[PDB]
Amino acid sequence: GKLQDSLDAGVGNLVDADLAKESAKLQSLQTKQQLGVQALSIANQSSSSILSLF
Amino acid sequence: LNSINTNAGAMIALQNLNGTNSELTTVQQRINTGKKIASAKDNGAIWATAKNQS
Amino acid sequence: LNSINTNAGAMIALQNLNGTNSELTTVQQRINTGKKIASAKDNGAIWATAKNQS
Repeated sequence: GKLQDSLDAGVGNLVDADLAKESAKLQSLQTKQQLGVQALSIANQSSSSILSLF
Repeated sequence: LNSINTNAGAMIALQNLNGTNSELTTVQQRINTGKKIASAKDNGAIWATAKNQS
Repeated sequence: LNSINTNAGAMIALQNLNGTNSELTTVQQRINTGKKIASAKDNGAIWATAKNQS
């Protein structure tokens, strides 16, 4: 019984994530995605400035 | 390790609780029988000597 | 510093939280087993001394 518990704990150490880190990584990546959408939206409009010259 | 799949502390606590349960059952037997060696499992050699003497 | 990719304060808070959980688990095991030295990991010298004496 003790050996089975030790093997299960080893598997858990081997595959399981430290979810407290992703609790912050998730918000960081959501804000990063928002900034990326704004940056792409700004970059898309470079051609609009051409109309003003005519 | 803030894993949600593995809980090693619960495993250790369960092992300790099981040991306490086994000790309590042994004392229950030793009380209701009045014998510290009531069977061959408790101590085979002394139980054999006691059977022969009886 | 206003980084989007890193968060040092979260790292420090996580280290402090892990220390608190380690102390709490030590207290859990100590209350459950009833001994402040229940294994060679707790303190090898007095553990071996008490094992031989017992």
